[PDB]
Amino acid sequence: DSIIRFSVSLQQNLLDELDNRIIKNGYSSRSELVRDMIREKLVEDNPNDESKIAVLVVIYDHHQRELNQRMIDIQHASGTHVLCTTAIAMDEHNSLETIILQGNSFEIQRLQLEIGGLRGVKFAKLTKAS
Amino acid sequence: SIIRFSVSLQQNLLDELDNRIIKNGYSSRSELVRDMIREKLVEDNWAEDNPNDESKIAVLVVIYDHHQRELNQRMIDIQHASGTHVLCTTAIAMDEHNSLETIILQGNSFEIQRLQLEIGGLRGVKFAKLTKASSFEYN
Repeated sequence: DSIIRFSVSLQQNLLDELDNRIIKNGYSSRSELVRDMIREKLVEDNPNDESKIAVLVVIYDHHQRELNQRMIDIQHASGTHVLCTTAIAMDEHNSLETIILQGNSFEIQRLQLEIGGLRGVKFAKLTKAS
Repeated sequence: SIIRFSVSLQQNLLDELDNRIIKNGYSSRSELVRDMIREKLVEDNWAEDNPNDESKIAVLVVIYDHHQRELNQRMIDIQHASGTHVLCTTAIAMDEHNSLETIILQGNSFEIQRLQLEIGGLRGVKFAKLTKASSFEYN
C-alpha cells in the first residue's frame, strides 16, 4: 500500500514553468517530475540559538503600494538585527533588495518566510553564513 | 493565482519529506516542495540555451580577508574580466580582518557561475555563494 497522493499548491508562474520543463525534459507528468525532484533534493541541519550572519535576497514589485512598509514592519518586529538593506531597480516593474542581518536560525527562517509570503514579493532567498 | 495538483509517491520517501516541513518553518508539505521546485527549475533554466544572453540576475555573497594584499583588487580584476556587469556592491565588516559583501550581478549564466568559482578559489575567501534568479520568477 506504498503509494500515496499529497497535494501541492503552486503560484501560476511556477506551475507554467514546471509544465514547460516536463515537456522539454521528456517527463510524462507533473507527478513524475516533482517526485524525481524530491528524490534528488534529499541526497543534496538543526536550527539552534547561535547567532549567525545571513543575507536575504528579495525581488519584489516596486509598484505594490505599502509593500516596503510591510517589509519594514516585519524586519522591525523580527528578533533579527538588520545591519543594512540595499535596493536597486531591475526594470520598470521589479526591484532587488539585499538584506544583511544577524539572528539565530529560528528568527532568520521566520523572517524569510514572512517576507516571502507578502503579495508583491516574487521571491525571498536566504544565504546563511554559519 | 494558485493551482493545486496531486503528486504520487512512496510512503517511505514521503516520510523523509513530510519530516522537514515543521523544521523548515512550514505549515503544509507544499512549501518545502514549492521551494524545492523553484530551486530546481531555476537550476534547469541556468543550465540551458544562451551563451549570448546577458539578462540573468544574481547575487554573489562573499566573505573575505581584506587585510590580504591584492585580494580585493584580484576580485575586481576577475569581475572586470568575467563579462558580467556589477549593478551594486554592499560591504560590511564582520571582524577586524573579514568583510562580507553582496554583489548584485547581471550577465549570462556561464559568466556569473565562473565568477563565483574563480572568487571562491582565492586564498583569503572564506565563503562565496550565488543566489540565482530566473525571469519566470519575476516577469
